[PDB]
Amino acid sequence: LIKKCRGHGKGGIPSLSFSAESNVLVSGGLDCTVRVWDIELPADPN
Amino acid sequence: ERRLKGEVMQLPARDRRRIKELAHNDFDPYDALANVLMEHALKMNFDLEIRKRYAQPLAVESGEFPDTSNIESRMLPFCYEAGLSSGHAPDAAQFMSIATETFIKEVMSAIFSRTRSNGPGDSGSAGFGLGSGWIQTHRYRKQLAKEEEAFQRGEISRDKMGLLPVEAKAASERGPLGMADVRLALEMGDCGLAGFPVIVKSVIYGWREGELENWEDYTYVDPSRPDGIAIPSWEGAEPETSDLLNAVLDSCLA
Amino acid sequence: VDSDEETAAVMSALANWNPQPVVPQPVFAPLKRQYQLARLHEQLQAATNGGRTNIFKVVGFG
Amino acid sequence: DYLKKKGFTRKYLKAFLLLKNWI
Amino acid sequence: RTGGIGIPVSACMFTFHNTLGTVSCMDFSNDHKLVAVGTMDSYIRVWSLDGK
Amino acid sequence: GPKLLWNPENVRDVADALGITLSEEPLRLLAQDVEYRIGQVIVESLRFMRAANRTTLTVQDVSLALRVLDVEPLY
Amino acid sequence: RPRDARTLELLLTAQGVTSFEPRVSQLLLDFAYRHTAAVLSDALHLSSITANAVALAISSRLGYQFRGGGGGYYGGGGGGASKDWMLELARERNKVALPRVLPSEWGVRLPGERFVLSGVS
Amino acid sequence: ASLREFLNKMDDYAPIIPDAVTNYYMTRAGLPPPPQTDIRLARLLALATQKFIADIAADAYQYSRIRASLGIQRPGYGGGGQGGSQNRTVLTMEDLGMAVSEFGVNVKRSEFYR
Amino acid sequence: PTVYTVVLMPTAQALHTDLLLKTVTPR
Amino acid sequence: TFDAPPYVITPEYILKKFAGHPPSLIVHLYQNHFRFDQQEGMFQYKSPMRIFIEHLRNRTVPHEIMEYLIQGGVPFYEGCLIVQVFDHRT
Repeated sequence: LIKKCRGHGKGGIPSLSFSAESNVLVSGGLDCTVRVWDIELPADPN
Repeated sequence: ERRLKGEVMQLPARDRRRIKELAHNDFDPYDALANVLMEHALKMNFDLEIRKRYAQPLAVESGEFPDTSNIESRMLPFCYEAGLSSGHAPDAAQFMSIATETFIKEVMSAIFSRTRSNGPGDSGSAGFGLGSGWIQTHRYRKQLAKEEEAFQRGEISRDKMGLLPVEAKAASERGPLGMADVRLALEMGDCGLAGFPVIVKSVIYGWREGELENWEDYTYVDPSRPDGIAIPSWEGAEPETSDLLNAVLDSCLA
Repeated sequence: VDSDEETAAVMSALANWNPQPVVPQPVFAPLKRQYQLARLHEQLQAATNGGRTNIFKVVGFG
Repeated sequence: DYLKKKGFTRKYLKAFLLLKNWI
Repeated sequence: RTGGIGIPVSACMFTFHNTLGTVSCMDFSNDHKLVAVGTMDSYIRVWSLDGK
Repeated sequence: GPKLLWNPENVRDVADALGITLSEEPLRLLAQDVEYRIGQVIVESLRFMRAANRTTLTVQDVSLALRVLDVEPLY
Repeated sequence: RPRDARTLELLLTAQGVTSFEPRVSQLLLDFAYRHTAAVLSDALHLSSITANAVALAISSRLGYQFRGGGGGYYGGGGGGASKDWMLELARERNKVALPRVLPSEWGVRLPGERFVLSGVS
Repeated sequence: ASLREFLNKMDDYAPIIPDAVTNYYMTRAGLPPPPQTDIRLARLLALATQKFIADIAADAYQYSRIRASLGIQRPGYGGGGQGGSQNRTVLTMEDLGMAVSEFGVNVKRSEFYR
Repeated sequence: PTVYTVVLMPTAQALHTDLLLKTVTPR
Repeated sequence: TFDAPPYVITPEYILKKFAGHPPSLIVHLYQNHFRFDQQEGMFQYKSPMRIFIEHLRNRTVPHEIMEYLIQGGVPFYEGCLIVQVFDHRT
């Protein structure tokens, strides 16, 4: 397991999708929301 | 959440205590699975007669329909297993054989009624009498009525088995029972096999009848056609001695 | 009786419900397999003399 | 333990159409 | 890739009215031209996403 | 034995309807079995409900759950 | 609202269900009543009745229904077939080679003429 | 009787079940509506359904009449109100249950839920 | 007599049986 | 860490890699029976032990007697077995 995302409400996530280059993920849930996730966060500039 | 408190408190206190008592349950050790896993992994010696159950071959192994002798042989181990020291009544084997025969006859009759038509008539000595018969088409019914009327005048006579010419003609066409008929008849109902899931699953999971033989017959998608379907009209190293070893093993098995 | 505590306890108790069976649930398989397995196990018990003899030992290097 | 017990040692038409579609 | 934030994206929503809770599944064609929904009454309905 | 959510008094009432007298042990056994069966039915019904991307338990789901368990339908 | 009807409601609520349908709990209550009646009648016919009679009646009933539930490892759920038999069937089926296809037929072929809906109008 | 003549005469044997109900349940069971499926077939299926229901009703009435004139209704068929009005025959649950038990159905219930 | 040497390959049933036996073997 | 087998295992690779090691089993074939080296009795080709001959023909590990093999400590080589066959049948 690489990492766990969080934020969606309870009830389910019927579908998922990946960007063309496999760097962004979008999920729609039964709580009436659509969310976009960043697989790899940017490197901090210190 | 606010209404949850009211819904909970609407119950009497005794019921609330009964519900709260659940926390004392000793969870789910499911230790009862131990026996299942073990199974799947002066005085009389009652364990020497139970083991005889496996000596006699099964019906499928031999091909003989079970009879009084086989059932009589099979009875005793079951009785000893359950603790019936005395045994069984003298006249139980015949009863069991009759019951088995009746069950098989009922099942086979159930399968046949849903896939056959134009059975022998009810004029006499043939047909199904007071049982449940098959359907009859218009043309066959007309011909059967005409032949039954004629036979009373003596113009025509029955065959050796008592079938009039039309009935024998119809019976000529019918072929042997197959697996497609069984599969179709199992869609309508249970056919008496409600207690034998293994048989039904074996029927369902097998190859479709007539598929292994015609393993390379295909159609094609073509919307121009009426239906969209276009019908076409070390020692002894194995890598070198494998063949010889296989041949000798095949001869050994025979 | 603190209503909030009582309702929280009731909901927590219900959330962990897990009834237990009275008799084990059966498992089905063809008769032929069971009979063949029983015969093989009996024959092996006879051949190995109840496990007191190891007929699978090897001496030398073949 | 399990792994030790098992003895595990340690042609041109395509290009034509593409060019037409690009043109 | 260093610093900054994630990418911005848009979104178009297709809504279905008067279903009355008898929809079980959904799907879009690979090129987003048709949409099909399977209902609890055992039939399937296919639309055209542009109305043609 | 364990703690039962099903009250054995319902089992007692059903037995009374049939003119049967029950001791404590058979009553407890029957109540536990009925509890287990209700649990099984609920599991199947929730399976069917979740299979259709919903969070609302209707009567069709319970009917299907009964159908898969080979129980006589309720009309 | 009768008793056990406010308790089944809470039990279902505590497991995710965010809505309901009146007369569902009524259905469950009637099902429990019918199951109890059937089991009790069978037990009475078998044998005052001991616990052995009830156990035997339930064991006999389990022979042809209630072959489901959320059983896990070697629990007779999902049909009730044994895992070894299914492994045997899978081994037998997974032996043959995958069908041979050519690019000119990758998406247009169909099964034999005997297994298609040709001429059902 | 012949199938062809019966189908042709079906114009004179249209049941009382509307067409909308027939279309709805035919589509639920997996058959397209009349415009794609001969209306005669839909009418025939509706007629068969009507015959079945009529037979059930006749059996229920026969069961009810005999009971009319110990004296306690059988357990398991809870249902009813005050007892109706006048000396009219009332379709109660006991007659329906006894009638449909012949067809393989079971309509047992509970009386006092407690 | 002729002497041969062959190799037997494993399967999924073998692993299933191994785990099943390990489940019921007291330590 | 342990060396993992290739995608396809063949007799040549296993025999070569483990050459010079004792064979896993020894089997003697006669006209109508067979036995093991230290075994004193015999097995008939028609007896329940026909499964072993079938496995030998098909080159598959006999999972049915896994516990019996484990009791005897039979050696395994990368999960496989090496079997020596003596043909007194001819």
